[PDB]
Amino acid sequence: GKALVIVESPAKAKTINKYLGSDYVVKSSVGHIRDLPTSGDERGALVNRMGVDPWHNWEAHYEVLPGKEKVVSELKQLAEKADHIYLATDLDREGEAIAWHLREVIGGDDARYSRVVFNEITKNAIRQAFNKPGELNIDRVNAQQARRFMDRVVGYMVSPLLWKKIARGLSAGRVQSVAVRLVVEREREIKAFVPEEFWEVDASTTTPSGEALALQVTHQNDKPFRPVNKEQTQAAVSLLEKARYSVLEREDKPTTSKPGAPFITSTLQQAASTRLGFGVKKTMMMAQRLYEAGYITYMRTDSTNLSQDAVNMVRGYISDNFGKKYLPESPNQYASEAREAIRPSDVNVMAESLKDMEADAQKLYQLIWRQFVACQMTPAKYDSTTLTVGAGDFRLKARGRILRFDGWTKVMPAEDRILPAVNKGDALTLVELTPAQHFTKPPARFSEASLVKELEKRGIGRPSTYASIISTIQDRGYVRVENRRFYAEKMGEIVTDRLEENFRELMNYDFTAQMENNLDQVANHEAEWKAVLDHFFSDFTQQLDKAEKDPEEGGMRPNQM
DNA sequence: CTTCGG
Ligand SMILES: Cc1cn([C@H]2C[C@H](O)[C@@H](COP(=O)(O)O)O2)c(=O)[nH]c1=O
Repeated sequence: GKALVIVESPAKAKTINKYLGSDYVVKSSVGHIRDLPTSGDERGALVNRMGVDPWHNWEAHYEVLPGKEKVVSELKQLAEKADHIYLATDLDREGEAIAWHLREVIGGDDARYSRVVFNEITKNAIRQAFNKPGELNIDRVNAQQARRFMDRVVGYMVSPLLWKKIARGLSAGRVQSVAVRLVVEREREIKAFVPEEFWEVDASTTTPSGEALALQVTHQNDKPFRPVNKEQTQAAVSLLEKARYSVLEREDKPTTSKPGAPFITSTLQQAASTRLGFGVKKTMMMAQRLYEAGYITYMRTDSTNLSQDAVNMVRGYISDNFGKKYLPESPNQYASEAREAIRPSDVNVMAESLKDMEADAQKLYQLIWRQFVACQMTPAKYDSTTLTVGAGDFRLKARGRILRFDGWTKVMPAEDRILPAVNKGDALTLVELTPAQHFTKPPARFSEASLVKELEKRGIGRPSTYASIISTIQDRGYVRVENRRFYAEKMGEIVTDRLEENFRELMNYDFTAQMENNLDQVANHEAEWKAVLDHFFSDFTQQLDKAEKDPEEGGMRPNQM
């Protein structure tokens, strides 16, 4: 009697079947099978639409997804002819919930099911995973459901208020709204910024040997040099033109540069954006394909941990392919659960050898591979130099450095300012002085890169949710991406102001981050899901009830006049 | 009309 192994996608089914013997039949569910209604007397109508009942202790009406009836039948029919069912969904909470939905729709004794967990699809990982199969974790499922229901309530109860008060078709979302707020705030900072004039002066000189030495003026009378207009710069240039220049100090020190940690979801998104020009969506879609194909570890992670076997494999690669000088004494540890960073499943698999992956996916694999190999290599070593020069009442500086050992940079694609030899007390001959006018700059616009970064920093959102927050926002008319930077739209500003005014708690960054903590508490049996939802709902209805009132009574302002 | 996840 064979066993039934169920996964989310045909691609994952294919890969996992490579490592499962004849006693297993693998089948995919082709994505989610059940969720809240697709949605296509007033309270009753609302509950019907939501698919959840906040007033009746969160009773839910899960419905099989449009067009999934046939796979459910295929699955039930296959479930019959099996002696055990292994739920092999992805390792995160959403994956736990999908496994749960499968178990619920298929039915049977819970003892007929096992939940297997792995962070990559390789022979050895599948072996370990099936050698020690666990049970469905209901706390993690409930944490998912809690998130799901909260999101649903906000969306379906706040949005209709927006239709009445501002405009039809608008949306609000527990997360989407807070993300928009960040962009709107940045927009207003930029619009309010008043740039200030400041000047710099550089000096080109020659050493006693005749070599060029470029210096920057740093101090005048022992105070930082920063003239604010042309008059002041010219007065300074006048003095600098006549001064005698000499080297006050030469400071030589060895410096190093360290490789970064291996990627996690947020840093991968950032590096793929800045280095490859890939949008967050593209990146996550390709990462998922690489993972389901068995080439990298799971792509939703916030851990920088590396298994002992993974570290062994990469140190072996470094020793064989770069040499002893590139291998640290002991492995580099980057951590702080059984989770791991985003890394190649097999270090001897090169991006060029990837089967059935487009060029851009190979480029992402390369990005991941290089980061993983580099993170276990030695630091690059430099000989840095700082020269301090005196000229009458002025102080000037020049900094340089020469690479002495490439270390981890050897694995990066194949250039430092070098300073001439001079000794303390040497006279320098002035050749030219170049003043330059500059102005202060407003805060930088959010890039798709910096935004993810900001959400992480504030504890808002998670690896499973940093994804495609940046699509509707744009569809929706709230913010738009232009020339690789975000711009708030007026409707974004209009909605944000209204939400901040009447849904202060919901829009508050710290409260939003706290909710992620609350959900983790549920996942870890430190809180109960319906109680957590009860508290959320009590606070939410307080805001909503008030928001619905006339503005004269403190309700949300209409979008008009 | 709408949520987050796809
Ligand atoms: C979809 C989903 C996944 N995850 C991911 C991150 C972790 O790898 C894992 C959660 O582990 P945990 O349930 O023990 O906290 O699932 C969340 O934390 N929250 C979610 O809502």
